[PDB]
Amino acid sequence: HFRKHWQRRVRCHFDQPGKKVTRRLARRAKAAALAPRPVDKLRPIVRCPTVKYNRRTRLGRGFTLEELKAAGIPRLLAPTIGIAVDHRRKNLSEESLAANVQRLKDYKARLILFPRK
Amino acid sequence: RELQKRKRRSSRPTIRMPNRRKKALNPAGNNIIAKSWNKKETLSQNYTRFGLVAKLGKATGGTAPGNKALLSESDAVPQQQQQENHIRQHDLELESKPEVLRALEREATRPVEKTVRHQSEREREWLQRLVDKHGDDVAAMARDRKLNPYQQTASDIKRRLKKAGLL
Amino acid sequence: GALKYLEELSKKKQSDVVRFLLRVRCWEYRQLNVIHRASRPSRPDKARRLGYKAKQGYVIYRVRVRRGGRQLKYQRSLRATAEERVGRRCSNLRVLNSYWVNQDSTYKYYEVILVDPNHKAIRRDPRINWICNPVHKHRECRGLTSTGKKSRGLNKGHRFNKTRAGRRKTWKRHNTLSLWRYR
Amino acid sequence: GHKTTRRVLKERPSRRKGAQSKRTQFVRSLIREVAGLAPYERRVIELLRNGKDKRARKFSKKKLGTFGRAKRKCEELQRIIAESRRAH
Amino acid sequence: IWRKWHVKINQGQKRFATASALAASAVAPLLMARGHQVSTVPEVPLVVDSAA
RNA sequence: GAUCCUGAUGUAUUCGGAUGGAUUUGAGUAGGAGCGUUAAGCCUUGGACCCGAAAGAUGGUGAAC
RNA sequence: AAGCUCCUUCGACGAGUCGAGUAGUUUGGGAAUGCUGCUCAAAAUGGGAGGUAAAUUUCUUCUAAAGCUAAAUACCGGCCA
RNA sequence: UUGACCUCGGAUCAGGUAGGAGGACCCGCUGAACUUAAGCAUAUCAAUAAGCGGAGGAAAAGAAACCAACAGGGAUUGCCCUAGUAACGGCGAGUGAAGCGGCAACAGCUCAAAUUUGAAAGCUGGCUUCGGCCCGCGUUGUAAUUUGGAGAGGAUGCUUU
Repeated sequence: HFRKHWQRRVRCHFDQPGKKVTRRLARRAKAAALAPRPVDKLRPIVRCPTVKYNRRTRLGRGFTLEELKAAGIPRLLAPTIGIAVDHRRKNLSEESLAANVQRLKDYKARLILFPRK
Repeated sequence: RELQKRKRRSSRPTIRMPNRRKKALNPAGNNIIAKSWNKKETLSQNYTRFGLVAKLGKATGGTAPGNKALLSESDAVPQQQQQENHIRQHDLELESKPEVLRALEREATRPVEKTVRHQSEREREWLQRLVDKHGDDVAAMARDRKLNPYQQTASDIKRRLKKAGLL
Repeated sequence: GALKYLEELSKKKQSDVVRFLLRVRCWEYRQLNVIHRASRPSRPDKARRLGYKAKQGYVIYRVRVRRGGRQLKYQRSLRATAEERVGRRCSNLRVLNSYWVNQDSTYKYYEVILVDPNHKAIRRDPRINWICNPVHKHRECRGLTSTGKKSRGLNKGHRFNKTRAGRRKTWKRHNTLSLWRYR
Repeated sequence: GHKTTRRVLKERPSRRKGAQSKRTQFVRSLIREVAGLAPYERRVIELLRNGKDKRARKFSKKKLGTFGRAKRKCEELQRIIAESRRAH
Repeated sequence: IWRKWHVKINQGQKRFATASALAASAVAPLLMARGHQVSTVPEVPLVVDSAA
């Protein structure tokens, strides 16, 4: 499979450790900007779509509005205190709702919220 | 290449760029994290020494030892074990250890002032004129078209009177 | 108010009122210049839904484009040709959008809403001053208007696999031999 | 497959993105009378006034491209005929 | 530049080699056969107290 | 696994295959051998051991028959 | 000025655009894979795309024809190291 | 007779803006042939080279008329595997994806379709003693409110600047 001019389109990766250093320094810069805050936002537990991966779960995009309302977190405050919100996802069942609500109250139990001024 | 050959033979100076990065790599200021941040330690070790969580996501590689930073039912209701239609909107009602953690709790728990919002002179004059004609009948004050041009409800006027201290 | 009625009228283009008005206007436009300044939009509902505002800094420009093939068909749309010709006449303006206003046997007429990026009424408005940034210089020449977005196949789905992020970038990504350090 | 307790979902506001609104129906009816008819709609209406419904449906299908669009157009023009006779 | 510059070695073989090198370092004739001047060294795995 | 008949108890009454037989097959089972790496050899494709046409195409420079 | 709650009140969503026929071009891709030119030309409990032999197109999932937006990505050129 | 409106022009009037360069990377338009198939025309080369137009420090794309058939996922981009699989093909040469899964990075929004109608509340210019004064744009619609996993209006009681 070398029918085309592959010489002009070879990508080497001699900058792999340098890019790893760059990524770690970017994370350090994020830490410097957000000093007591975590560098990541909280994300829900979701089930993998297909039948092949139905058994396992992973991290989602953001919490459903029903999950936030059931956990006692208002919708507008949630992105400002480190929680990700996804308006597209639906719960569709009482078992993902309970799991992500438990995740949200676990996050609330370990949060140090500071006053505005 | 021709430009670089030109500058090599030119007497014009080589303009050396300082290594000014767009983003600072260390926190700064007079806050708690800045005075306890070790510049020779990584993010994970610093957040371990603080007693805080650095990454809320799933672990993506192996960590060093001691990381500590890379984290009846009558109606069948799954949520009734989760309990402890309007909620407070602008804040939460949340109810040995490292020193930075204790300092953060202390500075987050310290009492603050409120800066209670007062009332304008014209609003106080309006509420005063409203009291001088009816006294306490808030229903009559709401009915009054002359002294209450914006036809406000008696509950709103009672709340404004209570805030003014005019009962 | 009235724009709902005008939208419903614009949806019946062979009815008697709209056919009569289209023919009279086509006659006038045919006898005008190819690219001529229009004082106001002939279709205010259509211009308003495309972002035209009756504010200093907004300009309409009517343009006629010869219709037909280039059996080699021109892969460029006639509406894209209209915006490009107007964008060269008004090289100080930014092409915001354009829309069909009329068609004849030999021409198709389009109106192009342009925006002046140097007017202070545009530079102070946070809803339009994104066009003041120099990355929006000649959007019609890089396929960045509505016709450009349609002709480049910039849609989501399995039907747009090779074009949704750029056809040539996708081709360069698929034709690149990636050799890592540890092989 | 797996057993889970299905929830009743909140009503989607994106449901029925057409029009159940009476004002848009009013505007559509008023514009129809003001604007008039297309030439092909006038041919379909002159076939429908003569009772030649089969020819009207074939003509509409030929000039619209789908049997469903032809059916919808023929029902709309028959409704226009009905209100025109009622006003007459 | 797309010559193979780096070599992938199994981590098990690298740990085997590191353990073999550690075991060889505890043998003093291997220390002098490598070229180290240890004729005044009291014990070949030269352990000093951490307090120093 | 599957194929050739004999065609059980049974069957929702139109479904099923129990017993006895076949010159059966298979990259089938019958107590796993693979994964990774190094060195050497061979094969295919890239300029492909080195040098060596007439051509063809794209874009330009000039004239003057 | 702002968020939330409640409801004997309301809730407007982009048209020579979808689509049909046809000629090129392109794609692994005739639900034409996408695009374009010509002819005709829509809808409103609508429209698009999928699932399904399962008894009829049951069900599922989104809203096109207006627009903006950092990061992770590329880099034989520019200022350097 | 006079004054509006609309439309089309002039001015060495005032304030601005575009052209060229560069073009490694990027976004479009246009577009070959040699070669392989031991000949060659479909095919390949290659949606490449050359040519033309347009930007930036990145560009482009981008917040589903998406993927999916799930116990569901949830803007875009890129890496890994998917996978030389599906699919297409003088079924020869060959051409050749994508969903899921692991990761890097993550951020959401602005309009049009509403009557502010108890008050165009909006904006470009000129003059300035710089504080507020004029002409104009605009009702064929400039502010505020709203953008359909929404929203508005009333009522209601807390909580925010």
